[PDB]
Amino acid sequence: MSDLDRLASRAAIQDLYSDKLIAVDKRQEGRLASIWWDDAEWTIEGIGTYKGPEGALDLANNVLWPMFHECIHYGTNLRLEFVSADKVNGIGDVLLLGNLVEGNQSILIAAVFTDEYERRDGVWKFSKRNACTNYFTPLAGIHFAPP
Amino acid sequence: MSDLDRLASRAAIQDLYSDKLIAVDKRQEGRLASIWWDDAEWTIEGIGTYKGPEGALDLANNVLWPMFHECIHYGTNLRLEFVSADKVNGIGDVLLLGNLVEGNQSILIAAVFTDEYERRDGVWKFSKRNACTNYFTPLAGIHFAPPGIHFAP
Amino acid sequence: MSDLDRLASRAAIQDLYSDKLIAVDKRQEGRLASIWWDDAEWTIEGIGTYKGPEGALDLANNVLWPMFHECIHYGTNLRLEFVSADKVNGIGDVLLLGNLVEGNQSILIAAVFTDEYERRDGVWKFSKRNACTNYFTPLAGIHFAPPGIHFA
Repeated sequence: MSDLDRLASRAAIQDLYSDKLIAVDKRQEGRLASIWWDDAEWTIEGIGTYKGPEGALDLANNVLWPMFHECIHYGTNLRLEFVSADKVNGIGDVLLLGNLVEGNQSILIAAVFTDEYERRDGVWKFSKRNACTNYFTPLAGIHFAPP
Repeated sequence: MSDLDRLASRAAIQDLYSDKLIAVDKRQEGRLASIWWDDAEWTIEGIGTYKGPEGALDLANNVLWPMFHECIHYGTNLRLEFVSADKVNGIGDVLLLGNLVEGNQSILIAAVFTDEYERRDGVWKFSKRNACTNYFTPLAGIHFAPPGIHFAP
Repeated sequence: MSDLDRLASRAAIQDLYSDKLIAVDKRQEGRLASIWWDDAEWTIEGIGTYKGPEGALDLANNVLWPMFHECIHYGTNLRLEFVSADKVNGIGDVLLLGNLVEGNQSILIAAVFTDEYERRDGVWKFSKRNACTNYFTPLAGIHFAPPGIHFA
């Protein structure tokens, strides 16, 4: 049936969603580069729009990674609508915990992802991502640290 | 196979579970209403029990939305038990961060969902939801705010 | 195709992933024991390496349950790669919030799971779990409490 394809597609898209978060947190360039079409546009509001795997690597190396000593994104609430068998609009929520290099300050971030995915010759990648930051909160007098 | 049917039903119920949260957080009346049967029953301990889509809109508009400037629900750990092909029990955990209108106070809530889902005519919806809150914590000198409220005094 | 098999495998492993957490949080020995193979190795760096459904209970009853009044694990970002059709590797992230008995202290934990899963005779369980904790921080003027404790 076409349901098996749609379930295989959901699984694939949940992996792209997770990979993006994992790649950034664990600093894995290859993982990060592999999730984007060449013409894909990743936008972080307040930062800019970056195009394809190279753009993704630019943003990571030049902004995201220098910005944080370390961080963790917790991805939830991934909700897909299949426009067709081969294109999906996604929404998702993330909770980001980390330490800003600047001020060496523990923050909590809450952000919304507005995504588009596309299958091309049997393969799903991101076609678009917009990231909007709703909460950006320096945690008063707590500092995240290992045990 | 009822193996595909099981997988396909898990997906729709997952979508039910997320939709509820999104509709509350993004204040989407049409998504909120679409997920309940007429006889479905939504209870929040300490808040009350509401019935059907209209009950859901009633709670949202008159209690939830007025209570917070905004909030966000992070739903995780959805675990399903298929009672029958058209009946499932679910448990789930939620982390809620928000700002209460009363005192413009930032809160963290940890809550458990105890859910029942019902399939009528190929369509899954909530038959029941109980929301039980384990943590309810106003935050210290902490206030959740957009990134630009930084570099203000 | 056996996509269905891989899809069914993904679903069962996802339940394994969430059961470990639900069992510990809700304090459910029947759930906690049922998710491990008898040769399963569950390691939490900084603690120890326990084996099978029984060492899993040993870790629970004598270490983590006495350690917390209550806790909640939020598990996310579970990513799987299939090594064979019967064994898979997993990674996952977890956000743990809880009250330590020691000091009655509200804490936040951030941790990573490196997991292996094994299918024996049509049944998936944990072949192994590694838990590495990256943040483990007491939260200062904050105490996690039921909403009624807020009143007077």
